[PDB]
Amino acid sequence: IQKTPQIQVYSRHPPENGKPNILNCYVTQFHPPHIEIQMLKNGKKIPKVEMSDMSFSKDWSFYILAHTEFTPTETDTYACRVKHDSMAEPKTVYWDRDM
Amino acid sequence: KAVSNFATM
Amino acid sequence: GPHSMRYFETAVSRPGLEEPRYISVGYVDNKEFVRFDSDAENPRYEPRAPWMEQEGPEYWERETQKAKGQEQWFRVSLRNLLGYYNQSAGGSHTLQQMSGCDLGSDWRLLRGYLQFAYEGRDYIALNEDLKTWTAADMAAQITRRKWEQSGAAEHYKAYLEGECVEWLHRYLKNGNLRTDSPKAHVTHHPRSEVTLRCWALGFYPADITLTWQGEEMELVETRPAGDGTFQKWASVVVPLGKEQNYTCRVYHEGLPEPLTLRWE
Repeated sequence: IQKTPQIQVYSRHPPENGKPNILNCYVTQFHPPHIEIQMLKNGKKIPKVEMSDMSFSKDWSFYILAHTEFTPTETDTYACRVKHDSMAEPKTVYWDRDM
Repeated sequence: KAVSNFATM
Repeated sequence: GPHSMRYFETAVSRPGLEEPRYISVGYVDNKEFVRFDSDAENPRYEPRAPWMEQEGPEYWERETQKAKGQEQWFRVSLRNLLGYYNQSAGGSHTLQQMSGCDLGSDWRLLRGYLQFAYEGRDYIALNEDLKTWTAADMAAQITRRKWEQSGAAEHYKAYLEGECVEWLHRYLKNGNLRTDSPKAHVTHHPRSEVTLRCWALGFYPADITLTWQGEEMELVETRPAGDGTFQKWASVVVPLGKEQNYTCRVYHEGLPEPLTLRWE
């Protein structure tokens, strides 16, 4: 039976506008292991997203880290969108630079 | 050193 | 310090796929060191850390054949389970295994592990005595009886006490451990009241505690930075002007003693 993905979206390094960084989408605690993860800039899919190999935890739930190069700006908005069989609609988490 | 299982389930 | 080895194995079947996909990941001291994936072009165990490149071609050949044997074992087990649960054709199914050993600081066996899950739920496990099996499900009793009658446990015990320990000793010698302490800072976020958010960055391993205080709050789960290190924060909403009454404490195994910090 289905376990719903938990999602965090956050940068590798402390964000500074104008300075290249890496944006992460960390998705954990899900079952089954089949999942679609997309990372968005202003609502549109970012094309070159790197995906860790899938792994599972000692409670048998699966986890995965998606990431992409990006440069934060004052005005652009970043997010991660996840589709998984445990959810009728996709779940979107927005990047908040202070979290 | 990978484990090699015995009887099948 | 204590040490461990684990193999985490997964087989997944899907309505279309002729054969299940099988993936095996080996860990030493909770760090990935080998990987096998049946979807690879020519599936083989591959090193996942630089120190494993020391192993010659016969090591990789043997391990690859072990994995191909596991792939067969999982395929047959998945078929048997479908029958035990009266599951029809046309579904997706998952079979998982964790196995390995914990050593104490003296490098002697502390505990062996051998557990299985079907559909992400506990199916059958070898007890700590390495002699008897715990199986909750009525369907799992079929397997428990089969493995009791074949004497499977004695063989897994021999692996756990012999091979697991011996090869972990060899890997610890070739891999010769280290940790990265957390660098902490407090951020300030004025609202209605100000949010003080205590950050811990650049640490390894992932286990860490953050507390706010005299007396003992929002937080996030510890998360990978993507570079081998981890991040965590904890926050409190605090009266404007009175932010110096609050102190954040960071507990990590890499610290000589807990860090104490405040908004500065």
